[PDB]
Amino acid sequence: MNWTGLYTLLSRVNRHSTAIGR
Repeated sequence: MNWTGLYTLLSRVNRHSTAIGR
């Protein structure tokens, strides 16, 4: 269960890594 950021971070939890074309 990975989250530890849906309460005191939310907008501070970079969803996954940087996007990439391919």
